[PDB]
Amino acid sequence: GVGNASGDWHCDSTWSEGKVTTTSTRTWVLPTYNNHLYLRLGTTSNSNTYNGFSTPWGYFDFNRFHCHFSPRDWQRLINNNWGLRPKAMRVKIFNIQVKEVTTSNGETTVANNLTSTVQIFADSSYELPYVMDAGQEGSLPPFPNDVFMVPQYGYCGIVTGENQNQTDRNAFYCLEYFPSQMLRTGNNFEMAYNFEKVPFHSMYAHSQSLDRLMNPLLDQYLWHLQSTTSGETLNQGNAATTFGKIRSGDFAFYRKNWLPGPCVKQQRFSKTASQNYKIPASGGNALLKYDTHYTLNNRWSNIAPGPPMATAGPSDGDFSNAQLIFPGPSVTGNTTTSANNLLFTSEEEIAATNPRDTDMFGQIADNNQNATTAPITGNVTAMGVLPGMVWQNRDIYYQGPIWAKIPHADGHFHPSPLIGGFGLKHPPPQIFIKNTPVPANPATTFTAARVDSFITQYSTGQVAVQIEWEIEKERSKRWNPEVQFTSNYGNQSSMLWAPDTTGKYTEPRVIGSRYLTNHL
Amino acid sequence: GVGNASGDWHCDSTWSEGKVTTTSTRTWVLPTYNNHLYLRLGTTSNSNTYNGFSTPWGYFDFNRFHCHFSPRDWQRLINNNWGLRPKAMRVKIFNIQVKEVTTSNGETTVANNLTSTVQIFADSSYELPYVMDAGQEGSLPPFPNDVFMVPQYGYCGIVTGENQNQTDRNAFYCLEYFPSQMLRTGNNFEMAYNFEKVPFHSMYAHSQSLDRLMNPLLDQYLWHLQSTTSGETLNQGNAATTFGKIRSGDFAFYRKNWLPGPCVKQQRFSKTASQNYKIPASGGNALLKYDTHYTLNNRWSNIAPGPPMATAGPSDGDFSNAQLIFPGPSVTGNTTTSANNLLFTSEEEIAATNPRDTDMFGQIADNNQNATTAPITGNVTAMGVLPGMVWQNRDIYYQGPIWAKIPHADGHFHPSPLIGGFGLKHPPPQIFIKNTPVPANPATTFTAARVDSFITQYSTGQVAVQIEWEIEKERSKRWNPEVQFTSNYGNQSSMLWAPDTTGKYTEPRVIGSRYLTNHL
Amino acid sequence: GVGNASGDWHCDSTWSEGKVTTTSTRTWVLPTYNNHLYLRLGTTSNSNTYNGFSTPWGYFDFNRFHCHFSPRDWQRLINNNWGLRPKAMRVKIFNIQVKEVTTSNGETTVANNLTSTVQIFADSSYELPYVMDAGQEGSLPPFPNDVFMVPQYGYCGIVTGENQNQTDRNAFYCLEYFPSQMLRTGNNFEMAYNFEKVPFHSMYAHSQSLDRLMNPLLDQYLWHLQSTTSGETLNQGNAATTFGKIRSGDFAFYRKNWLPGPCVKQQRFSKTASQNYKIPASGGNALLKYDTHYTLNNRWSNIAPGPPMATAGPSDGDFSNAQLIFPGPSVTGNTTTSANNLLFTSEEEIAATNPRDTDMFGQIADNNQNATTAPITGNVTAMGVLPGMVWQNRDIYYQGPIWAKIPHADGHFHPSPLIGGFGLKHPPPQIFIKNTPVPANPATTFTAARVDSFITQYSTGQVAVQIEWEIEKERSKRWNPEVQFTSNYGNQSSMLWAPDTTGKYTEPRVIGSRYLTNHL
Ligand SMILES: Nc1ncnc2c1ncn2[C@H]1C[C@H](O)[C@@H](COP(=O)(O)O)O1
Ligand SMILES: Nc1ncnc2c1ncn2[C@H]1C[C@H](O)[C@@H](COP(=O)(O)O)O1
Ligand SMILES: Nc1ncnc2c1ncn2[C@H]1C[C@H](O)[C@@H](COP(=O)(O)O)O1
Repeated sequence: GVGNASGDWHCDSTWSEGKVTTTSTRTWVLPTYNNHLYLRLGTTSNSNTYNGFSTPWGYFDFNRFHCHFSPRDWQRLINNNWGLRPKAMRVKIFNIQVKEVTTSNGETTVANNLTSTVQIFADSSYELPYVMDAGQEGSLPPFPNDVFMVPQYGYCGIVTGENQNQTDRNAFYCLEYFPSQMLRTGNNFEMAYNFEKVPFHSMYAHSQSLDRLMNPLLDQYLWHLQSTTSGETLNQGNAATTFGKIRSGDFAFYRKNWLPGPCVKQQRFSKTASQNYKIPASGGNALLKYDTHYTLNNRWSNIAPGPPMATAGPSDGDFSNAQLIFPGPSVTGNTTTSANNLLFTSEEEIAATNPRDTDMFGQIADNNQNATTAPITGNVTAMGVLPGMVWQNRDIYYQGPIWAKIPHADGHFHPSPLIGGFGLKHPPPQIFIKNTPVPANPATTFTAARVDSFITQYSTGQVAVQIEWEIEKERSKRWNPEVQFTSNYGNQSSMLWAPDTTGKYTEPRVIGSRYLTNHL
Repeated sequence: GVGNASGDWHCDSTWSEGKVTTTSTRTWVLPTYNNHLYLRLGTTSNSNTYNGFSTPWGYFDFNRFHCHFSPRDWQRLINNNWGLRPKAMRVKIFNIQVKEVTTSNGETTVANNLTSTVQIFADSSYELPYVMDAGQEGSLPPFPNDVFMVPQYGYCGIVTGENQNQTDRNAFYCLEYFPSQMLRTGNNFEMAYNFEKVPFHSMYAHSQSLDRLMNPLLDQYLWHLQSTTSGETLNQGNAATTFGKIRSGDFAFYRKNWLPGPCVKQQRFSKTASQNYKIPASGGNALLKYDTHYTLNNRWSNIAPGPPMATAGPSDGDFSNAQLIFPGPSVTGNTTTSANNLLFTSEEEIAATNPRDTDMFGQIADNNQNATTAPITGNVTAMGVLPGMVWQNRDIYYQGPIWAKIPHADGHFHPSPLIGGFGLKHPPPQIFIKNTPVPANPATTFTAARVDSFITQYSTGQVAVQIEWEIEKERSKRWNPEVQFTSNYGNQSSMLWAPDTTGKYTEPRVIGSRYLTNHL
Repeated sequence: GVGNASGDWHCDSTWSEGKVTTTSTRTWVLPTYNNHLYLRLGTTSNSNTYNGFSTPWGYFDFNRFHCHFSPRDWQRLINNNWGLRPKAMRVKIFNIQVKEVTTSNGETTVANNLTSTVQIFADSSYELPYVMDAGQEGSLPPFPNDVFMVPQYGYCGIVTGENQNQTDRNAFYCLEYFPSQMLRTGNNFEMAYNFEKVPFHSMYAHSQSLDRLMNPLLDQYLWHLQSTTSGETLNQGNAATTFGKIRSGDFAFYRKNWLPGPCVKQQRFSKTASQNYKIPASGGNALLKYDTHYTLNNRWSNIAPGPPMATAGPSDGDFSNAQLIFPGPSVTGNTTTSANNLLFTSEEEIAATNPRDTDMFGQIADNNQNATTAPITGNVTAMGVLPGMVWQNRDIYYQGPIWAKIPHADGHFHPSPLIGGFGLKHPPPQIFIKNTPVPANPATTFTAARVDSFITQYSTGQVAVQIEWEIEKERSKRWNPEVQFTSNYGNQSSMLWAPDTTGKYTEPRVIGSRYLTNHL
């Protein structure tokens, strides 16, 4: 009925010995996009050209972690458990209120239209292109008491060449072609979903460095050739070759059982403006050209933080493109001069297992040495996976995405979003929503032309998302106290992680999940 | 209730090994026609005069194919099955929203009137004159997200003579005389119907030409007279008559078992303006007079695309009145100079079985030859059906009508709408709808005169139509790959068969159903 | 509920071998009469004075035939059956919509007031004075798609003398003193009733003339005196009286078994202005005085079409007050000069059984003849019923009333409304309706005076009436084809019995029910 609420606002976290369940609700506003029509989209810009469509529909996105975890909760989670992975989810939209706007002259009036319908469907079948997954605004806001605007749905189409235009292959997906539920106030929508078994994300830092796992005290039983000649001078000395049983201490020489990492090199820049070479953002030598990129169908796509690699700590004066950058509290606009106002994610913790972003993978003999010809070593920058390699994935972040859909392709290797998160073949479905059109008074004599005059409307209501996370406690045997993340903030005039006098809420730092320790 | 939606918007196609089921929904607007009154109609113009009535009611029409098939679906259908025929249908109207308009000065305001009634009835009994069937706008729009205006219902009355006026025979049908359902928001209407067994429409092209079905290798065992005299000169030669056993190769002479087609000749025009003789559109020699027409009760009615016949291909520079013409994307107004902006349907495929539109049926001896008198052949233009004739019907088109009602008459022959489609004795019933009147404030003292002051209202809601089609797969034994319809469009700036940047949607080409092949 | 319709609009006729059932619906508007108060009424004009009251209530009246029969139906009925008589009825009012009017300056605004009540009761008990019965507007309109205004209820009180004033006897009936149902939107009202057995109305014309029913071939066996004297001259001749056996041919002399009619003479006027004597409408010799009237309690009441009698055919140049006059299509105002614009009912058919309106009943010997004194015949103008009389009742008319209530009196004779129709002791009850009052904002301090400030309101909804008629087929043995009523209208520019270009609907002719024939 019109008079009855169709759902209660509950946001909660319930913790278990084995599983924690998060639940949060938010209020949303839904405009009328593109005055009700699908629009072709395309621009051709050389290293950017793209093509696609913009839709009258909007969608709900809960892909950021902070959507379901209050800071404290995130804390609880990461200081206590080694791994976590999502198990099941369920969503419900309710208290739909459709508003109609009179828009008188000078003043715009708004009043409820009780008999109006907003339509929601979610598609399981994954027939619509998935977009919820990468790098984008629209997720519910972290702070509960913040109303948000449902994002408009638009999708990309395959672009052939450096020039944007469409081939027969390009396709059009029309949301109205799908069956969807129609609601009015007093109507509600609900759906459930079960995640697929997925590797627990590792929420620990290695307490051992891969290269040396051996017993410091003993020495291998293998021998290596130590020197072709005597002395410490490169090209002089007595001819004889000498072999020696690998002894305790010459660890760098120990034959090991594993190779540390897959790797792609990244350019490095210094946070101090002064240190960098001059590089423009446009023109023949715009930065893009010098930053590690992957050429695809004639178009440079700059590699996103790439195959997981070690990166300078957050405080460090140098930073690489490999690390993710978050706004930070103080920044006002879209652009800023000093990087002291930004937040940098860093994977120092990964260093124990795999190569550094700005440094190389290693160096290989790139030549066959000989008495008359000197040995030459080649610098290796790109290294595909090799038998016996072991690496760590990029960590997840409080404000980082949670899942991402694994491309529907013949081949994929070690799916783990590179931006961080769990790779799913069938990820939480995008739930679409749109305000049904309505018509302005219409002409008395019939005209075939499609109607174009519509009443102005917008809707609002609350959505509630609940996720059941499966986690695993630590159970370590380490004796010395671990590192844990605790605020440690100095005396503050207006406390952190809280709304302020203005009433504004902003997240102070970016937070990872690897504080606990574990050995290899 | 007011608060609950009364139906969900589902548009879908579900495909089966034997039957495909289409389902689509749309939103509609219903004005108030003729300020609530039935109006007599008639004009007397000489080759057009007509008489009838216009009604306050409106009706739903789903007679165009594209109403139920998305382009892709239509594709799927035609590249795979030989025949198709509709089996059953069901419709439902819901989410009725009645609006009332304040119409203040300068600004017109619109607000919901919750307690208002719109009335729908559909008549099975076919007591009202059927009109849904021919050549007319009003069908639901092809693209789902397009709102449409319900068509106003008006019907024609029998006109006697070249002058319009009415005889006692003329009749008046008043929609209020039928019982109909009354709805308010929260009320819905639904109905079902079952098509009658009907010949599967042929969705194939003949891979054999009727005239020669015989075995190329052998020769008949019959003899024909080949020549009355010797030489190759028409009136000279040796007297003797010669007979010869019909041999392989003289196929044109083979006695056959069947005659190719029923036929009516059509004038032909050239797409190149220059080629045609000059012909006005008005006056004593307006085109109408020269285009093949059938005289009925003193009135020329120009024959619609006539008895199925072969027609020039679409690209051809010449076109006949026999072919159907569709607007085409680019055309702006009601009229255009160059036919390059139009779309032409063509029945080249039919050529294998029956005569060409612009050419004749054949030529008959129109005389008894004799040694002193030469033989004369008559050109045959009109040919009624003869025993042993076999012909193909006009193809259906993606945007062509689907069914048409078979006239209630003593005699009909080979009912197949000539415009294309399935001929039904009892076709899907016309569903009528109208907004119930309401009254402006009315005078305090009683007056017999019928009330004439009404509140201004219009309504809107969605209708959903579902049709269950019975189809039959091909099962051919042809070895070489068939022709199939695939887009083949060149690189396009704004892809075809899709909305564009303006947001406009228009169909690129007219599409038939005969791409698959089959032998006679 | 507010959102649900409370009844469907069905108008229908279903025909049976023995009984036809009519059903029709209409939409109505109900004002607020007399600003909510009963008002005394009286004027004293000499031959008109009257006294009574006007009520805030309104009533539904379905007393005209055309309310339930579409022309065609009426046709079907009368060309096929000899008699008809109503059997049962049932009514229902629904979709009540109460409107409230804002009445701003210059512009009057109207909006729904959902919580408002309109009250309906029908009284069986016949405690309220019946008025539905005679000669009055307010019946539902014939054409279905015509909205009508509910009539205001007012009743007459007994007037003593030529002067209007009231005696103790005069009574006041207050509708609020009766229990009535209260409705709001979503509420509906319904009631049923059963007619009482009543003589089938005769829908036939006599094919025999009363005066001669005897066998033309034979001659009575009685003798009458033919002549007192010889010759053909009135006062001369031979004395002897002569008697003669009544022979075949001297039919006027045959002693018969029955007397033809009850009768009252009527003045006759000629449709041609020229023929009449000059007579004013006012003053000492206003027409009224010369037109046959019945003096009651000192007041002339002009006799309504009187005791059934024969009347000139409709086309005839002379017409009498005995015939009923209907407006006719073309007439614009309340008054007209030429009677060619009117419609006249006529009872030529009755002539076979009873006397003519303008002519006399017969002539009686008004004296005792004697040899010295001549015989004198008296002209008889008024003739009460005599043993052995047989007469026909006035016919019913398509637009004539159906029933009328038989006065509650000690004595009534051969009840048959004189205006035509069925006489019932307990006729279909008057159904009363009124919009409940509502109050304008009222003063903060209490005042005993009855409230007088009310919000302005009016209501509307549909009423549906169903009547079950019992009819009896003809079953005649007449050989020659009967007369039947068929349109026979000439070619018309705008067909008859139908709405026109203006959209106006008007009935062309008045139609009776006696087309079929039957013998005495
Ligand atoms: N996040 C995520 N989603 C899906 N699949 C993943 C993910 N991370 C690793 N993998 C895959 C990569 C290999 O297919 C497999 C190896 O199992 P392992 O047990 O890791 O040796 O696990
Ligand atoms: N579209 C359509 N509707 C109704 N009747 C049709 C149609 N097409 C052909 N026919 C009729 C014409 C003949 O009555 C009959 C011959 O059956 P046949 O099997 O074709 O030899 O089929
Ligand atoms: N219309 C109507 N209503 C009520 N009573 C009527 C009517 N017409 C005639 N009568 C009465 C008059 C006598 O009381 C009775 C004679 O029955 P009969 O069978 O006619 O000889 O029928």
